[PDB]
Amino acid sequence: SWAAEPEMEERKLMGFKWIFVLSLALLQAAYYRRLRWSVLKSRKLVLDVVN
Amino acid sequence: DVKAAAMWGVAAATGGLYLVQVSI
Amino acid sequence: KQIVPVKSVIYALSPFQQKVMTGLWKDLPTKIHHKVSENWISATLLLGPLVGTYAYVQNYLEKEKLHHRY
Amino acid sequence: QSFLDPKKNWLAAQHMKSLVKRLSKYGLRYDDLYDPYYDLDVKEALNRLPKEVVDARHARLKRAIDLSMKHEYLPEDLQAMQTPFRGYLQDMLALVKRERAEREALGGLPLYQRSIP
Amino acid sequence: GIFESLYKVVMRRNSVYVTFVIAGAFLGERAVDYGIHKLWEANNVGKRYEDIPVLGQK
Amino acid sequence: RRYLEDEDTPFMKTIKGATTGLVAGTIWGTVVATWYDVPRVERSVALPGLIRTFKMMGNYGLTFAAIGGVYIGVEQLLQNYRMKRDLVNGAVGGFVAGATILGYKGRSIKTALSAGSALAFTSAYIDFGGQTLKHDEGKEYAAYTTKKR
Amino acid sequence: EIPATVAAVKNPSSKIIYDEHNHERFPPGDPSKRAFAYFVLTGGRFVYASLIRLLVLKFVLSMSASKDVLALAS
Amino acid sequence: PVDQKRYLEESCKPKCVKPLLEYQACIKRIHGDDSGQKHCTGQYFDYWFCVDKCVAPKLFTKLK
Repeated sequence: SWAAEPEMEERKLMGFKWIFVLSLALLQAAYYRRLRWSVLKSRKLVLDVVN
Repeated sequence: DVKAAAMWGVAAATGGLYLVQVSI
Repeated sequence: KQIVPVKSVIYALSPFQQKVMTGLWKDLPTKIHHKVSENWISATLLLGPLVGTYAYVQNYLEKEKLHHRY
Repeated sequence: QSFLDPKKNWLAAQHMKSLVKRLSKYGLRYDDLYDPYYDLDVKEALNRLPKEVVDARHARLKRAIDLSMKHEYLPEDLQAMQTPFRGYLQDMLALVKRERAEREALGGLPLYQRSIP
Repeated sequence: GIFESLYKVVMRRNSVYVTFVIAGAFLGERAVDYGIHKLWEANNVGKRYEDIPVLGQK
Repeated sequence: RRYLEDEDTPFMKTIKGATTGLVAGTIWGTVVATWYDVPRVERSVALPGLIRTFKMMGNYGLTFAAIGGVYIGVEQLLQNYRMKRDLVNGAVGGFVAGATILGYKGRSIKTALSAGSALAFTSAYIDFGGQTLKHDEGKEYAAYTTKKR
Repeated sequence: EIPATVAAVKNPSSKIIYDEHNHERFPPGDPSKRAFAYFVLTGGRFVYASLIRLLVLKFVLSMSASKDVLALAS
Repeated sequence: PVDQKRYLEESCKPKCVKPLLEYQACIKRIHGDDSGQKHCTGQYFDYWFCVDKCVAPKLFTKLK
């Protein structure tokens, strides 16, 4: 198993680091998107139409 | 501005030292 | 491609004058209920043939395997 | 048509009920779904339609798009007051199609052609 | 309070903000590496290369 | 002993648990519907009462099946992950079933924590023993067979 | 019978109602919380800069020399 | 040095009583073959799959 995959330890370390860091990035990106779309998603629109 | 140019040069140097990382 | 005009009055608030991520985990039971109720037919149609076909294939393979058991 | 009438067909009645429920959530009529860029006969019909009707259709479309963006539907009272399938475009669309058909039959040239994309 | 003061300090100027961003990225990467290395060593005890009982007896 | 008795592959375990939970929920819903009286205005009619009974049957069956399936599935996944079976293996599964299913029914986090803790304690309490009413096997309880010594 | 848009234009009211279905506004009077959003974005930028730097260095060092030629040097 | 795998496979027979009995019944029914074309490989595979499923965690528990 080592001979077939000698890079397993480094690969797993890098993968854990990037998965954690990119989960934090996903949290920040969701916050950024919701902040940018905050004006659009929290606006009142008067249109003069009922049906 | 002289101060703005100096601060931008400092920022560029910091970015270069973060990328290349000579003697960390 | 040209923009059509619509007579309207729009009131908008600054992005920094209102909550951002608090409205995500709000009314979660109601959101989940809408997702389940509005899409149960679609979920049944997507996962119907798959599960039934998998069960049929498993039954057929099991029947053949025991038939060829000598 | 026999099977398409909700009175004579139960399947058609359920389809009509589901369509009414779907349209009333966003508060737009069935003819609002017709796209002027689709056939250009819808475009000609809307050109011939009165400005009040066209403006109301545009307002309904804007309201539906805003509701879809907000991930929300019309409130219960407005959904109750919603009246889908009250046609305003079908008659003029049929008239435009009849004019196009007679123009094609009697030689002629198309009054408008979709540009090659 | 704390957020506003830090905002003033590190965002009065965009160049200072970019420098702070680079420095914080470096420091955060180092801290994450340190924490993950500690977790890895704590989980994999007795299996490291230095933990082999025989290393120069060949 | 219990593990040695039957194979019971985890998927079949989960399906069996969900099915028996559905059956028990149907029985309990029927019992509750027949126990609770109909309103005064509904005494003359029978179809609304039958419809209410059927709705209660369906609700109770669905919620009990969901609870059982979630509990058994979480227990099986934890067993697969840990490669061993212990007291906490099924104790966590009971908490998840109460927190997710019963918590959603109550629409409150406090009910999820309260119901999850009760199920986790109940699952651990039975698993604390050998799931046997009597834990003594050395007692004879009856003299039937002679022995040399 | 007055149009809704016309009535809204001709009647500027201090009491303004927003949608608030998925964005609960702050009560009128509290200061704008822009520092917190900027610092959340700053943490995200920490993350993005780290990823960009490591990707660039990975590509460059992959194009760099290899262990085989390094060991053959002796 | 006795084999942990062999010892634990011998110890996992009670867990696989049913496949073992099925395999033994297959052998008893197949005894008396004329020329060939008959085997109990299916029951053999079932029994040894059960044994293998029983033995792996204990096996690497005992192994160092």
